[PDB]
Amino acid sequence: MIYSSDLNKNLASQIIEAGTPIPGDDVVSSLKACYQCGTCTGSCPSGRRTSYRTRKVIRKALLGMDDVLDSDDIWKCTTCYTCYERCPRDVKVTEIIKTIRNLAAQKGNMAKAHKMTAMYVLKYGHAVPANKNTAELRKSIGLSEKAPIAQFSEKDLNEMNTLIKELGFDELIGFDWEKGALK
Amino acid sequence: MKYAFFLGCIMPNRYAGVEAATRTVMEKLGVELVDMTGASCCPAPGVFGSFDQKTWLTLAARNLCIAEEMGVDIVTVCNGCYGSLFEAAHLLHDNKEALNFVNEKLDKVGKEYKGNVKVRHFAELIYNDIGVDKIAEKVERPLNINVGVHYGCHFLKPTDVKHLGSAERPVMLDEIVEATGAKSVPYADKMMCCGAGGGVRARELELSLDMTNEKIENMIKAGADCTVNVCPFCHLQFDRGQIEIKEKFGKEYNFPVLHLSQLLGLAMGMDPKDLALSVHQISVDPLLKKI
Amino acid sequence: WEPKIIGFCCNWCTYGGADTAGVGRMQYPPSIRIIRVMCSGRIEPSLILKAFKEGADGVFVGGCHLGDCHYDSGNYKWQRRVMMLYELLEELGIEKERLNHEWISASEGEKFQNTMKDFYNKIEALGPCKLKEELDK
Amino acid sequence: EPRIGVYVCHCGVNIGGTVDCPDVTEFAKTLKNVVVARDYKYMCADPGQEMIKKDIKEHNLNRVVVAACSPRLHEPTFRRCVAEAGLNPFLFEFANIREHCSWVHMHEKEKATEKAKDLVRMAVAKARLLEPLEFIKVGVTQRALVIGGGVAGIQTALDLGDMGFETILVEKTPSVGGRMAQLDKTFPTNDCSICILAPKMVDVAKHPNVKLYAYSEVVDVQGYVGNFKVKIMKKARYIDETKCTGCGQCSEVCPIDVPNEFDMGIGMRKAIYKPFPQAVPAKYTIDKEHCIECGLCAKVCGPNAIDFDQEPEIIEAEVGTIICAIGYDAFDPTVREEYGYGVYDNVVTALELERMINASGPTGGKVIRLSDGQKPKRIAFIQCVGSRDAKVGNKYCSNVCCMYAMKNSQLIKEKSPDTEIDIYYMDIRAFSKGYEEFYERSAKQYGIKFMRGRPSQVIEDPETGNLVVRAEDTLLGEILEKEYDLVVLSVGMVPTKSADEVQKILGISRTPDQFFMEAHPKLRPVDTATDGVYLAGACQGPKDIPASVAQGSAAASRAAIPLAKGEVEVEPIIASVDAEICGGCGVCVKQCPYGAPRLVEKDGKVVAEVISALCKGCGTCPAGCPSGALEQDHFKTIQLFKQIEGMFRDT
Amino acid sequence: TFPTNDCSICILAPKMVDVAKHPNVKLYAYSEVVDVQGYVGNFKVKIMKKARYIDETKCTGCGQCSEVCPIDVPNEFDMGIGMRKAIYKPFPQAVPAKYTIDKEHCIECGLCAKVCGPNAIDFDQEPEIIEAEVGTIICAIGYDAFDPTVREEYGYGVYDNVVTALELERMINASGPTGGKVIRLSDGQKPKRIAFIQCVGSRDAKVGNKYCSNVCCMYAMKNSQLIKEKSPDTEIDIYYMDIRAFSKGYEEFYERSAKQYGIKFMRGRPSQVIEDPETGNLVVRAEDTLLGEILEKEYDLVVLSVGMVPTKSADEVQKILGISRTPDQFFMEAHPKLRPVDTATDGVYLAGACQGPKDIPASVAQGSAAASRA
Amino acid sequence: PNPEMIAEVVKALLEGKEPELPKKNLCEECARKKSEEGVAIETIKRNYEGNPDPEKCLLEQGYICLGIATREGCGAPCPSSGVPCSGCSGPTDAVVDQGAKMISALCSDFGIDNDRDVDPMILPKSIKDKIGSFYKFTLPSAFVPIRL
Ligand SMILES: Cc1cc2nc3c(=O)[nH]c(=O)nc-3n(C[C@H](O)[C@H](O)[C@H](O)COP(=O)(O)OP(=O)(O)OC[C@H]3O[C@@H](n4cnc5c(N)ncnc54)[C@H](O)[C@@H]3O)c2cc1C
Ligand SMILES: Cc1cc2nc3c(=O)[nH]c(=O)nc-3n(C[C@H](O)[C@H](O)[C@H](O)COP(=O)(O)OP(=O)(O)OC[C@H]3O[C@@H](n4cnc5c(N)ncnc54)[C@H](O)[C@@H]3O)c2cc1C
Ligand code: SF4
Ligand code: SF4
Ligand code: SF4
Ligand code: SF4
Ligand code: SF4
Ligand code: SF4
Ligand code: SF4
Ligand code: SF4
Ligand code: SF4
Ligand code: SF4
Ligand code: SF4
Ligand code: SF4
Ligand code: SF4
Ligand SMILES: O=S(=O)(O)CCS
Ligand code: FES
Repeated sequence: MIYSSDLNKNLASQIIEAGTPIPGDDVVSSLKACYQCGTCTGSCPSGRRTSYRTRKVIRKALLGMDDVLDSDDIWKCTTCYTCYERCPRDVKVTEIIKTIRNLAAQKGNMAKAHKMTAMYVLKYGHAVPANKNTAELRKSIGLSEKAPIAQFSEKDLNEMNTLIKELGFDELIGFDWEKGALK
Repeated sequence: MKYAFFLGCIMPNRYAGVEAATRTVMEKLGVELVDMTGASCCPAPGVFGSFDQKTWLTLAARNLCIAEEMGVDIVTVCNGCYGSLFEAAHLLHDNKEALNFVNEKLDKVGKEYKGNVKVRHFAELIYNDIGVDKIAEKVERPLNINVGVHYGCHFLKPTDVKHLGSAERPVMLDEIVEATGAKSVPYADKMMCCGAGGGVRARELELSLDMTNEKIENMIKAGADCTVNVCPFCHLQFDRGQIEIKEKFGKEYNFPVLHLSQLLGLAMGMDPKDLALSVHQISVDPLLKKI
Repeated sequence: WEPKIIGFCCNWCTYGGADTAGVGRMQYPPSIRIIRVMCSGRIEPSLILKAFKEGADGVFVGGCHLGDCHYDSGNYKWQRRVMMLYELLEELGIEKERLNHEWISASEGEKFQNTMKDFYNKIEALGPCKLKEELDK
Repeated sequence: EPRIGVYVCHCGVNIGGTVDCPDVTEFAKTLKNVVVARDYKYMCADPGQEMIKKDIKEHNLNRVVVAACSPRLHEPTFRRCVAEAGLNPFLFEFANIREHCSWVHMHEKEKATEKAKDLVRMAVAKARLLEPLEFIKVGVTQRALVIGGGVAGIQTALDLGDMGFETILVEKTPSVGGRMAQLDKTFPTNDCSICILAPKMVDVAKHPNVKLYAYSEVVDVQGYVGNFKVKIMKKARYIDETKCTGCGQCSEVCPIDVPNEFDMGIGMRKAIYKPFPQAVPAKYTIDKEHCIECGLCAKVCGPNAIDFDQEPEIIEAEVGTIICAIGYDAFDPTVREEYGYGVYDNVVTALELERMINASGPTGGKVIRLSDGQKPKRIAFIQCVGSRDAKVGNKYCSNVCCMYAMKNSQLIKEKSPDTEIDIYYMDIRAFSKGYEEFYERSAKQYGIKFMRGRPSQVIEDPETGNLVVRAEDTLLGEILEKEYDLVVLSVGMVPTKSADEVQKILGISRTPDQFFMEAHPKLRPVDTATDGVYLAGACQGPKDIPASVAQGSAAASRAAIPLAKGEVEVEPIIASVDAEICGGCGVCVKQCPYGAPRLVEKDGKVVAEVISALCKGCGTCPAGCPSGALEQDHFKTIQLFKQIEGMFRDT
Repeated sequence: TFPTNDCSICILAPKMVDVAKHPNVKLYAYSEVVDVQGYVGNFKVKIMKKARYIDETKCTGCGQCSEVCPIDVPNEFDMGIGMRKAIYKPFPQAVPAKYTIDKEHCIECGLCAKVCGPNAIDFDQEPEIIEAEVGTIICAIGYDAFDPTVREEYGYGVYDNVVTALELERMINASGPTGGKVIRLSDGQKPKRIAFIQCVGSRDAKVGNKYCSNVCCMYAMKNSQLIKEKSPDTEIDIYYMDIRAFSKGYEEFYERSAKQYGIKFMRGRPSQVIEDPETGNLVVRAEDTLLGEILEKEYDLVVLSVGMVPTKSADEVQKILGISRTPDQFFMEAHPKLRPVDTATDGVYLAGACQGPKDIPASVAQGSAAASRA
Repeated sequence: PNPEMIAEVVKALLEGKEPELPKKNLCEECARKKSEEGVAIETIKRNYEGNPDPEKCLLEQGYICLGIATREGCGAPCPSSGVPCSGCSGPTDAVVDQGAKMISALCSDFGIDNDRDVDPMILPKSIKDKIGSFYKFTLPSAFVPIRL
């Protein structure tokens, strides 16, 4: 039983506004053109091994089911862009899902491993930072012990911290600058 | 041909051999890979694009500026980084509202994007600019083995912004690997995802491994001796994932995993010690016995 | 400030494309004011130059696609005229960009819509054309 | 001095809702020469039209300006209105404030109003310099030309013929009947297609008032309504039609095997052939591209019909009206790669299936797999292939695909009740009389299954040749992966290959769907903006047979009007040379594609002179003329100059 | 009128204006064919010119008489939403632009007789019978809307805010009794949430109509676009089974309705409508088949997209002309594929919705087609 | 103005009559032979490029001759002497801007015998100085009479 009181009439608009200006109004507003044909669900490789149905995400969005933001289903999309490529209504499906995830993240629906990966780029400027074995491995091959990346360049590392703070990404992931850990 | 080489994360810090393979392979093809100093994470669209699109583009633009200040275009050996930097480039050039917001942020660090950088994938660069004929000319050790080609998803898709031909039936990598003497065996669902993408490997591991298990099964049934990819993320999924599948699902394939540059390295008479095949989670020795 | 753009459209194609966008409710900026003509072959440098004297910040000319002129070849004559005109404007200190000519069919309302958005923006960026002011001096 | 009347329309809320009409009407009064200005909800309506007529008399107006919809729609309407009031139709001017303003600036009302005001001023500015012109009364040649020998065209030709008008029917291929002839049965009656079309094809071939040119093409058309001079090319069959009997002995001995176009490639025909057994004219044709000239066919030909030294004759004809009925083609699905058309052997288009199901087909009515010739036990129908799809540029519904899929599923069931037929769809569109009932019957009586889901792709088993269909059962919220022996793509309708040639020859436009554009969807559905040229059938848009037939009759009615009157009014917006200003530079002469301006001697000096019959009023030579002697009535340079001024200031 | 969204008057009014002053067309408005005799080419018809009680030649069509008249009669044209007077004109753009008196409601007080300038009012007017000889007859008596009172679960007739789409048309029309304002009949308020119910009286065996009315899908989306243009904030949901946008530009309109105007579509045939007797709002019970879950949404207005049924007088015309009916009760054409506007009865032709449920483009083509044939 | 024309105008005013100027364009007085089929231009040549034919029309030979956009009266001495008219007399009563019209004409006939396939970029690239080729004596009277 789904009553009006359970639905959010602005959910669709909220997704569009979250998608403006990145990736853009015209891109995200494409969800409004979906005619629930199911080409996205049949194309989905994740749907072949889970309860995830790409078409229902768009449906829930258009109907106003906020629970979609709390669903684990949206995080099962690998972003292979196969649905995006085949949709006959030009729905920027993959892009819409990412934007939906942006709203989910703002609601506090983020995995720890994900927040950890985000923290390593904030702290060491990289998703997979170099370890003690990296230095030995790079040397043994015939490459610079330390690669010319932002990890070993404070200037670049600080530039990211400035941008992050301004963007509010630190607040989003719930990062405490003094402790250097998440909340 | 002069291009700023974007390393990324997985290749330089984990599978370093892929870098050493690329550097020497691109050097033999006549491409100057200039150092793109201070380059950070693309960032990974899987996590950042899903966490904050603004943060993904702002950071991606920052890395684009590095090559702009140098006055050169970017080249990479990763689909993830290619997709991220390519999409960032397209969007900043097309959408002015995104370019304004990004530059307003970049002003705080003394940077400004002008829309002059072009992002290229080393595979399409090799196919369109250099030519497949040049690959064959440098084959010192002709590799005669069957290969399970893995195009990935972020290389050709989205096709509307990439413009690298069809994504359903591509022949870009097939012609490149066959120039070394190998055979691109066609397997079921050749264009399906490895499962790692979109942050799935981290948040939903079991799910990603299920997708990889299928790909491996299809490749071995097609008669493949190894799997060649153009993405360190795919590489990790196909290599490290086999260990996870054996420890979890129970299936053991001992299927060798290689990157296109690493494969091209062996073809151009490179030393297997310099290709860092020992650090691989799955032994590459079985394949070395066939070549 | 809002640009003052003038358009000259052929009845059989661009005028019809401008109508199709109206029927389709294809929204676009309110700067342009279209003048109907039977053929783009009617357009000539005097009309475009006259419009700039009058105060046009931008001038748009729409005709049939090359090979589809309802009058067979009027667009080829216009095409030859507009190329000289672009350079004449440069010599007169008027930016090439202030003048824009496109081939839009009676069904191409979506193109017309976009052409209008893109043209307004170009003119908006360039700012007002300061000819009329300099002559009234 | 000009006494202009300005009338701002609201078109209900279409204009009023965005453009503050009362305010434009107040502004209109401030402009020079405007002695009256009103605003009415519907100007084209009775009270609107009488308002203008009453005011022209009561205020002695010599000009009128209507600020409303596009003139491409109601220019004639108002011209007729003001003509009845005594005012010349060319002293009337139209301001486009709806499509060109209100309908495109809905969220910018203040600017929309200001823009409407400019357009009224602009129009008013031109109107001041307008001159009274006399409509050219031209005779109508009592003859009609129909292009395309399909069900649509045969209908038009037969109705005009029955009405007593000489008519010419031109058909590209060697036989009339068109696509219909390729169908086996026709929904919703499941009537044998050919069986009901044949008598019409037979009637039109022996009609006293209809001249038929089969295996012929209209290569050049010149003129205007009532005075069209057409040139038809009677293609060389390389066989004497008067001597041929259509026995078909020649084909049994021909060694060359050419793929049958009628059979969509599924069948093989000979160099010498007949499209289908019920073909009209019942004559044969030799395809010179593949004929080796061995002379084996001549040996078995009794009446000496063959002639390899044949010249394709050109016939000149004068007609009054032309009706276009070229029809349509099927969508090539090779682009939708996931479906595998062109790669997988057992993935066929529905038009191919029609030819397979047809008794007179290359398989003798047998639905067989092209991989092994076996009968498929499980068949999948995929809907909307090449339709309702932006990725292939076709954002339209092909109208019949739903209905023909179910129809062909019923036929497979009649022939083989045990067959499993699944139809993958989005919306079953059975909108006409008996269609829904046909849909109900398909599921209830024939046991045809329907899956609501647009397939994501098709994957062939390279071992058996069978096809797996991947899709989502949206009514279950689960993903299906069913196996089939044959996959039928319900390909949509796209314009025929030659449409681009015809469009250029006739000079007609195309709609966003690429089909031919009607004058107005509801005001004039078979007419075109180009007077004298009409449309009929699928070339106008994707439709079924009943609809095409109605259009053929409708078009004949419309085309019968000028022919019945015998006289029509043509616009006098033509070019003329001022003999006092022209010095005979010769610039104008070659600009005209119709050769209207010619140099002549007058009063001892050389001067250009336009031949009024040859000018179609384009406006290229007056524009090209450097002496200003050449001017186009109603589009004179001074009138356009005043119009440019009108945007910026009053004059 | 879809798909162009032109005004109906735009296309209609000029054709009305033209036919009223055509030299070859004699028009008998407010009249009926009472008897037809003969055969093809030799038909002897009798037309009854009804008494308007107003001289046609003398009437100017000003309408001063209407404001002075005391009796207020419901307007048939407005479908019972608006009221008219004993002396009247169906709509402002009506043709002929003349007035008519209804003696069943007129009390014959004689008040409007003093305000009538030209002495048009003639109470002793006899309805004249005109004899005429014709060769061919074309039937275009059109259609009527389905009375949904039978589908009890929807509550038409019981609930105040459950209207037919034809009533909505009169409500939305600028020249309507509400002045283009979509309002609730319970309190006159503007509905913030509207629900459109499709296939009402169509594709339904329980009401004997196993056919598609053809235009229901299209007009629902159309009127939803109009409500949005007038009031963008409004929530409009369309409960459907199959969106049937099949002709030229139709699907594009469907795409545009969702993409541009934000009209929502629920694939599910509603089970019933239940009014809240407290607020007057209506709850729509249905299943979202694309989700496999049951919905119970609240609305301020419920629009029934009523189908097409033959007009009341069709039985009289059937007998007079001697023509047959199809299973859907509309007039039967000669052949469903080759003679679509002809009848088995030579000389008698059909045109428009009386032949079957269709749109204006189709009805206009049939009119031309029938004229060709006739 | 030629002497005789100056006398005619003054003479008319002295008599009380209204002076009337010639209305035709220069080609009329011009003695150069015109093609009956009309004018057709293949390539635009500069006044130094080549040795012109003394009989054929200079415009048809590829030289920018303003006689076509210039009022008659002078007797066309320039083409009679072997050089194109530079439009010293200005336009006719029906032409406001001489240069604009001269261009319109020049573009229209350029490559007319190959009208559909002639390159439209040949003409602007050929003429390096457009203003000085068409507005030699009338720039101030033009719609755009200055360079901004
Ligand atoms: C697979 C399939 C199944 C269908 N099934 C049905 C059905 O069951 N029932 C139904 O009602 N409808 C059906 N249709 C639709 C039906 O085919 C059309 O409604 C019908 O063909 C329209 O008639 P037409 O004459 O206008 O077009 P066409 O049949 O295509 O005929 C046009 C004619 O013009 C000729 N022509 C083409 N170019 C030129 C030229 N340049 N000059 C001169 N002549 C030219 C052609 O050769 C052809 O003879 C089906 C369509 C398809 C694709
Ligand atoms: C709510 C609604 C919305 C619609 N929207 C659209 C749309 O947006 N676009 C579109 O194209 N179509 C639309 N339609 C369809 C449209 O109404 C019909 O296509 C069209 O009105 C049919 O015209 P007709 O002449 O065939 O029938 P009608 O319009 O009904 O005309 C029948 C005429 O015959 C007269 N008549 C009846 N009986 C007799 C008799 N015994 N003697 C003399 N005269 C008689 C009647 O008074 C009437 O004037 C809509 C329909 C409805 C109900
Ligand atoms: S494909 Fe595009 S349209 Fe069909 S469902 Fe997935 S989203 Fe809506
Ligand atoms: S993208 Fe996300 S959704 Fe679209 S297919 Fe790949 S996974 Fe399924
Ligand atoms: S050609 Fe000679 S043989 Fe072939 S059919 Fe006509 S007659 Fe029989
Ligand atoms: S000639 Fe020889 S080849 Fe050409 S057709 Fe008659 S038989 Fe077949
Ligand atoms: S008709 Fe049925 S199938 Fe053919 S397009 Fe419209 S919907 Fe898709
Ligand atoms: S072009 Fe103008 S001038 Fe040269 S001739 Fe033709 S008309 Fe007389
Ligand atoms: S106007 Fe167009 S048509 Fe009339 S003459 Fe000059 S060029 Fe030939
Ligand atoms: S048609 Fe032109 S005039 Fe008749 S109403 Fe609609 S807008 Fe006003
Ligand atoms: S008043 Fe007399 S005239 Fe004026 S309308 Fe009512 S009736 Fe016709
Ligand atoms: S008399 Fe009959 S009509 Fe005249 S007013 Fe009293 S009621 Fe209305
Ligand atoms: S049209 Fe759409 S709504 Fe009306 S009946 Fe046919 S299906 Fe039901
Ligand atoms: S030369 Fe110049 S002037 Fe003499 S005729 Fe040829 S063009 Fe006219
Ligand atoms: S230049 Fe002055 S003089 Fe020489 S021709 Fe042209 S006009 Fe006559
Ligand atoms: O999308 S992810 O950045 O997580 C993987 C790279 S293809
Ligand atoms: S009619 Fe449009 S360019 Fe000639």
